[PDB]
Amino acid sequence: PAVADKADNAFMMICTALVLFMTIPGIALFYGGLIRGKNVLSMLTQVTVTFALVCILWVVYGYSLAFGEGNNFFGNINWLMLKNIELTAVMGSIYQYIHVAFQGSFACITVGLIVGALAERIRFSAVLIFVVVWLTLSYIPIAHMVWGGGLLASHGALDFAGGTVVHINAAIAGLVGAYLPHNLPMVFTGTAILYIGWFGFNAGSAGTANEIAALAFVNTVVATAAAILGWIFGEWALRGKPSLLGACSGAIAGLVGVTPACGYIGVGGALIIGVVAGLAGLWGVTMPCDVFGVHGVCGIVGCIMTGIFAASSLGGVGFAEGVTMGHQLLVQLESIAITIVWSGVVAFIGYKLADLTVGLRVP
Amino acid sequence: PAVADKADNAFMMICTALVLFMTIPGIALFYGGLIRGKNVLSMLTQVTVTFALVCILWVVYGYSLAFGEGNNFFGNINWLMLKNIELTAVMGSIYQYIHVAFQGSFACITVGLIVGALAERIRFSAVLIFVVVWLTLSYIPIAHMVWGGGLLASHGALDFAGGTVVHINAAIAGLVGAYLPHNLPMVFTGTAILYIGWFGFNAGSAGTANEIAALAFVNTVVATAAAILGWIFGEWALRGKPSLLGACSGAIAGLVGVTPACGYIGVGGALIIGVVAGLAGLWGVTMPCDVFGVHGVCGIVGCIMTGIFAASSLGGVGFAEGVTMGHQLLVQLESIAITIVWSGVVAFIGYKLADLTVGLRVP
Amino acid sequence: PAVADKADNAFMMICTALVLFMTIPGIALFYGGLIRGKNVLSMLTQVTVTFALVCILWVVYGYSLAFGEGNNFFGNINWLMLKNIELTAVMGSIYQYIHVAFQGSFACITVGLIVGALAERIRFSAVLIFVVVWLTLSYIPIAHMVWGGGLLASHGALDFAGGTVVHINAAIAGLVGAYLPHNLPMVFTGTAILYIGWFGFNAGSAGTANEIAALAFVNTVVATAAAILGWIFGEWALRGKPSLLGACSGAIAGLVGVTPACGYIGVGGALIIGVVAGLAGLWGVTMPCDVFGVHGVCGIVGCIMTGIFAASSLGGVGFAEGVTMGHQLLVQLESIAITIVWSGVVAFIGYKLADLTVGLRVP
Repeated sequence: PAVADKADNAFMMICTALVLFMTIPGIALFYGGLIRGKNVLSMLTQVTVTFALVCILWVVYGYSLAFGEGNNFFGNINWLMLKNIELTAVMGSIYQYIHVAFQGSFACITVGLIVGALAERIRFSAVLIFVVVWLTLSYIPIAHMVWGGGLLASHGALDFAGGTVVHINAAIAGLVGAYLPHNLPMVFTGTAILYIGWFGFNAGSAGTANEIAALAFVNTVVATAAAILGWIFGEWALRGKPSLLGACSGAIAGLVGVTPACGYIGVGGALIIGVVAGLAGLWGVTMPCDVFGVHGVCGIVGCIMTGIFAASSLGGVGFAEGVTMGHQLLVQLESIAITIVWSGVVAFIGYKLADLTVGLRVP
Repeated sequence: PAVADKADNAFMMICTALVLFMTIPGIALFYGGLIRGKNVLSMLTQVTVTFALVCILWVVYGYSLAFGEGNNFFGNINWLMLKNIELTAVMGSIYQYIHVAFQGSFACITVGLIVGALAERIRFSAVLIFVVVWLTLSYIPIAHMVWGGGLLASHGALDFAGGTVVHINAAIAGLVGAYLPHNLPMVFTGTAILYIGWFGFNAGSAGTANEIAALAFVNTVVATAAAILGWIFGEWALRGKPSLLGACSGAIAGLVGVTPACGYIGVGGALIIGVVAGLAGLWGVTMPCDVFGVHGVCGIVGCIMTGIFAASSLGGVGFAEGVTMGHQLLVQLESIAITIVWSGVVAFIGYKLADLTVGLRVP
Repeated sequence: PAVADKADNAFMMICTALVLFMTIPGIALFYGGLIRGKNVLSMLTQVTVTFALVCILWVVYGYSLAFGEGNNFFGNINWLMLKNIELTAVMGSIYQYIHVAFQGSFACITVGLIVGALAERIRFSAVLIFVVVWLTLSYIPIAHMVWGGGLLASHGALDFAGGTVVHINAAIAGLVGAYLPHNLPMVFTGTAILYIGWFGFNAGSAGTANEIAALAFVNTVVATAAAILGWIFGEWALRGKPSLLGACSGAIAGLVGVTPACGYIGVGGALIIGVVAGLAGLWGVTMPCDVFGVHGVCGIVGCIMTGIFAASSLGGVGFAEGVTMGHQLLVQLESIAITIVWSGVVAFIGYKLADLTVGLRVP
């Protein structure tokens, strides 16, 4: 019977704290510097309260429905309040309780991304309703499909740290909501906290302190740097000079782009993905809700590029046996399409339920 | 002879840095946003200088007096400047030097809690005198009694991370002192740093990256979330709406409440303790010194509830052999009573000595 | 063949993230609170973009030239884009990829120290040119000479975490540049982030979570505290009262001073080095570019004192076999002299090349 490795337990608990740091206070500060001053306090309150709500829903039934064994779309209700999970139960090479906390931290940042941007325009009670509906019917099934042995995983979709589950998923929810900077030092500080926490997000996705965690770590450093330079170069070419917001946006573009690819590509691949993501991000915003443009565009770019750069010939770890680059690409595209439609439909349902119960627009 | 486990060494060094982060700059920013603007610089200076003083006193004689073998109340002077502690000496499953640093970080946050709140009203030299007296005669003996094999531990008191040693101890010292918000984004940032650092505080209290550290980690996430919701719900019911300060206070209430219980209870217990702590905290402040109301009330609530929720039947790790819930409860109450009187008496002595030497009230 | 230790892999990846945290956002916030308000945005942009540039240069050829085998001054070009480094290659007791990231993080903070201070006065394109020249011809060779088996290491120079490679190297580059506070809460926050990240910087320099990492950790706590008190005492004696900037400067003085010594001295040595560094730092500034006075003076003081306190008789780990204190002192002095001249010459070349190509002074 599988035994827990204390080095992996230590690494994973610290990586979980780093991911939690991305929301509290990372994302809150990022949006806090971007949105109007008069709306900052309310947004910080909404991010904090919804963060709490996600943590509770996760332990009550979220983890069980996302990671329990069930079908292609949902898990089960056998792990309600973590019932039936022995304290010494092992998942991979770490205690399952750590896996519960790590996975929960990803649900939290995904929700923080959406709430932080929409807090300005949405009624408090309406956001709570939306979070409950969307976490339960979008985040949970998509996590199950991708990381819980569901539909996408069973077709061999590659998404190391959440290009689909986190980025595209949140970007679409934010964009559906949108359809329905007073402090740049604060934006920079939030970006910096997101970047440092992202090492736990990306490297921790290996589930162990091995060579894949090391690869994801280095690729995170490289893609982020390449994206900062790509964005800044585009900014200098199009606007005549770099800007602080541009530099921070480029960092996020690279972080998002490398998210699905970090544990599968070589450093050359990380550099290319970083540059392309930084430029795509800049193109995206050119064509606080702009954040959904960066997470959306860059998440799609990253997910597609994972299907290319995972190739051995391109310095990647290699595709699964019997899988051509062409096949992996189709699988990546299908995963992206499914995430977009699934998240969009659920988000629409969430916003509509809130609007029909308490009303959407801030009173 | 006991050998050090490198995974535990790594986990404990990182947890120590996280606890140090709680003081520098966590607590300083929390108070920095709460106190009057004109007093911020002075308070930050006092927190930094007293933090330095604690670090030095700890290494010179503090660690030895708190953790050396002695009697029910004090250790000894055999580890002055860490003399006689071999570099390769092991304490538990980690090098003793790491145990020295981890334990020292708890002394630092306890003192930061007191200094941050009272800096506005106390003379610089008077706070230095108070810190010396109170750390030496209150923090050290209480740490020894609870975690150094002293009186309370010998009676089987349960206090995983310091409901008594840190929270009640500091709350009473602060309240004795009191008897004798200009920047809410800053308060939120300090709260967030305290929360992230608290994973090192709570999970690191296991002394190893095992299933107890994992349990404490998950319970920290759960109790904090439950407290945020409990406080916010009470706020909505009593005031008509949540507030950012309420959300941050609820987070601290849950963190404090779960501190003594985190490594002994089940997640159901963590949820209940979190909700009760959040509500008790709100009731407490209703009836910057208010922080002592939260740490005091919530520390007491947490310490008492540990004596209930540690029970196997309630999902806890179970009480010691031959100990009924009733017995544990009496032991918890006795530990609380002793901490309150001990800290109160020493604090009074400390403030009086400062007042008789240099004068208390800021000149 | 050497195998990777997962505990060391975990510790080193987390220490690397902590070092990265020192630059992003540590150093940026430290300078951000010190420099004029009108120059803050530009400085934050320059620190971020140059951080990205360093990350990319490091992976493309930097790591290979600094850590590959070559001669007394430079490595080689056999590790371009990390080519020829197997994903599972081990360096010491960790995967080589982690060693690449850890080493890269030191290059980043060294450059951040220089850019943050000079951003106010230098043209954007001129700083990029300077960084390329100076990282390539000063940071890389000095790192190779000290930590890559080059000239200084081959003569037994002691420099645990970079008194020469980082501190003196950057201080001289900054001073050559100089020759050619609006937000103290922000300065305090940057200092706090630098301090917490410094545990990864100092303890991670052991390359493993062993007793030397524990020693460096404790010495970091002690020297920092002793320096804060030494500076503050001098400030009280010379100016009549402590100040927040003084307390933060004292912390940095102790951190810099203990950098070369942390893994070689006893806690008594750390206390003495801390006090002397805090006082030397205060004397230095008395006689944002003042930061180069602290890193320069304190780096020299630390490097010299390592040659004294590494002695067994003084509680240190002991000098190499057959090396007297007198010999080690000469070696420390020679290493300091070489670092100063090497960095100064290259910096002058860098600034001149930029001035001849795009012009130095901000347009």
